[PDB]
Amino acid sequence: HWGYGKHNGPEHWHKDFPIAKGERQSPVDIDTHTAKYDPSLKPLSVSYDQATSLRILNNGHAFNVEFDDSQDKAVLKGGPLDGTYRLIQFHFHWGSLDGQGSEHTVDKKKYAAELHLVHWNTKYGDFGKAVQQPDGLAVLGIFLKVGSAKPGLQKVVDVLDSIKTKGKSADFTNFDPRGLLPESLDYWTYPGSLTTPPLLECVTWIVLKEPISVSSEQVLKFRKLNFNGEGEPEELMVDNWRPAQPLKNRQIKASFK
Ligand SMILES: [Zn+2]
Repeated sequence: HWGYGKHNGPEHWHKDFPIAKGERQSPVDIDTHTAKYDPSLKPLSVSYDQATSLRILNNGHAFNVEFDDSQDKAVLKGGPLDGTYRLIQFHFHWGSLDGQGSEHTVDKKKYAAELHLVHWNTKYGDFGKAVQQPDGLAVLGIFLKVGSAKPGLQKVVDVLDSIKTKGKSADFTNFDPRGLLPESLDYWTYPGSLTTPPLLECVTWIVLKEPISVSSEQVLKFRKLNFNGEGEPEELMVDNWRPAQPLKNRQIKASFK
């Protein structure tokens, strides 16, 4: 029922999800001037060598690559985090044009897309319990700009036709998510929310400073997807991003000087 349409869009979500107007909503604009370096931030640790992708699916607002999270096969640690966070899925938000698509912005600068690697705190036993907690989730956010191709993206791009419409999934094994990372893991962090309903405020955001480059051909394959189910009138899956939300009380910290 909720979506990115003129009618069911971000501006109207509060109607069914009144936390949309809460104090810790994501995304936010990252003002480099006010976001200060914190030398007590530790570096990111990502152990992804045993990462086990299972499937890719079109859920009608994006596509999710899903991972076996029954063990610490693919985990995020350090940075601002206490304890171990298991990767459950990743997905993207993107725009209709290159000049937009990101959810977070940097001094109002919008990127072409934003990749989210979603992890959940093993303190709580499973994802379902984790989302009910303020320290429940860590999402690694990675900006996309258009330019050079991303080799490690191509495995994903190359299946997208097989899941064009809402409802469709396909097997997707032996995908390595290290292949979606940039060279520097310098980051900004701040407490926030899910950017889609139910918009729970359960996320330590970790937004990487260095964008990854992707090819024109790569982003266009994204834009070929459909929100609609098979048979319906075609609405292309584009502009599946939420605009910057009020920062309110919160401080954004930088891992770098
Ligand atoms: Zn997301």
